[PDB]
Amino acid sequence: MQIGFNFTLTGTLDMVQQMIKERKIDYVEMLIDNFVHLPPEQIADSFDCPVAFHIMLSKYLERDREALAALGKRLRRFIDVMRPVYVSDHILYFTHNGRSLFHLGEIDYGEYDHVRSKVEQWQDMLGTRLYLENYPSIMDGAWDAPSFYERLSRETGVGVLFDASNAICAQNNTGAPVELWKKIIETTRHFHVAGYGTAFIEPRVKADTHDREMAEDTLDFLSRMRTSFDKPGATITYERDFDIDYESISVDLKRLRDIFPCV
Amino acid sequence: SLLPTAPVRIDADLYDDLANPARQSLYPRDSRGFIRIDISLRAYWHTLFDTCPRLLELSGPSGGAIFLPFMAWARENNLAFDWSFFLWVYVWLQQSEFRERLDEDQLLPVMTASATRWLMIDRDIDACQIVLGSRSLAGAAVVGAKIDSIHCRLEQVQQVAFAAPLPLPDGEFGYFLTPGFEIDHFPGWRPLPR
Ligand SMILES: [Fe+3]
Ligand SMILES: [Fe+3]
Ligand SMILES: [Fe+3]
Repeated sequence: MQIGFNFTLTGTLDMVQQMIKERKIDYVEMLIDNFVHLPPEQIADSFDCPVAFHIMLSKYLERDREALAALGKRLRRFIDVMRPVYVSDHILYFTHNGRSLFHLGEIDYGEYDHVRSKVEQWQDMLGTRLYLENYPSIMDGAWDAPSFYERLSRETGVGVLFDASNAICAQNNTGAPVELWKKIIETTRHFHVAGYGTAFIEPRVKADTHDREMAEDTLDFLSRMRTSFDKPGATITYERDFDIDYESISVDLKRLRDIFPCV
Repeated sequence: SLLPTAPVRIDADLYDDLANPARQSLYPRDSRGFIRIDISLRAYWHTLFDTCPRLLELSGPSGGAIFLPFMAWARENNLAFDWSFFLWVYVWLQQSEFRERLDEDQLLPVMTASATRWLMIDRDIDACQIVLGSRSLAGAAVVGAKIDSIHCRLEQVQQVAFAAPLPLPDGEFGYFLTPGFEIDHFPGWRPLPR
């Protein structure tokens, strides 16, 4: 298992470079569409390790084709310069009837045909295999999601970026066991994990906040099934988007190395 | 132990109510849909007031006297909650019970917040800067520039003075976009989207 860390803010550069030197992480995952106006070589020369791409705001399910194609073309050039280990994106609902959601929605998995055709279009534009991430479900779409992602992967050739803590959120919120994802876990090389919070008015509902140390049930999940997660070429990105504190991150990075040793 | 999804099942059932504080009560309080909507409402609340804390001096700490009527007014005028979100809160304030207490100290934070949101979430490859103008900010503008270097220590939003007078916008606010990172043309103000 390689261990990664996600790079989203430029102000965290010195810290991420420190984690690379101290061998705390082995690759960096760019939230790459935050940086499409940088010279691509400047990013490649900033990280002394492989990189991987995570795309947040392509909105490929809804964006008009011309703006989508321009973003794809720019990203294709970034793919040539940096050769990311993988390229990944999301299945998210951003806009209801022209109104932007500020807490992003879970798509209805009954809409397979719509998602299938949009995924094929976007994967085609990127020119490489695309990996698609699972959603930290609150409502009961969590029960539909594993079967949906397996079908989608079969028919379009995308991979699944399996976020273990999003699935633990889904399990805590809906009852949908993380074991539903076993087949996907034994297939994909590429993983996410992070801490999660709670809804302010209901501690039993879990929010995917990436602002906190990994929970105990997320750690048992990874440890219980370490042989299903770990593979040739397997990677796991630790996500920390808020309270980006060097020492708390190092605790979580070390705990991942405790679970997935180097030899 | 789990909370019942109650009269609904999936997120798509709730989409229409995710930004509507008035219809939240229609879901049972012990239900998951009530919680789901509440996480969404709080995202809107914290996006507005964490970024522009001085607005809470107007409303008081709960923010209710701005947030509830503004969210109702946003649905009424079919606002998009795009990058111009903060600017539209200021427009609402200008016709509100708080209209007398607006000054430059409330204005510049909301202009910075909108230029910041634009440069963080806009994905038009061909637009590198937004330029924001205001009838209450004569001869200056707020410019939000996308990051083009990993090694910048300047803030991505700046206030810039013009040497040649700038036309006041028709509305309270106006904007234009630039390709690349210079202002070598004034095309005239565009009105706020939506
Ligand atoms: Fe993600
Ligand atoms: Fe993730
Ligand atoms: Fe997550």
